[PDB]
Amino acid sequence: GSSGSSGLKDIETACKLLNITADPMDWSPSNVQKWLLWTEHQYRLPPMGKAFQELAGKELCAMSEEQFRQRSPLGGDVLHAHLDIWKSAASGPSSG
Repeated sequence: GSSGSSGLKDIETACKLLNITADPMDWSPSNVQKWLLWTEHQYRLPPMGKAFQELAGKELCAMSEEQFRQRSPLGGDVLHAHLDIWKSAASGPSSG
């Protein structure tokens, strides 16, 4: 039903206090900001919300590591990284 294959089990836990969707490509309207300030505080990253303020769930996932670094040098890789886990789980458990 709701739960699928191991891995995202930890993702949902991050969407509970954020009230967002496990799927990063669905982050809207400005859910991205939530997924940002979340890990941003767990990795001590700078304020990206302003750089991604225009970016959305789809975009973020549609972007590339380098891209995430083009807006956030101190982080970048961090975003595209902590995100992979989401997008990966959102892209179906086996096929998607």
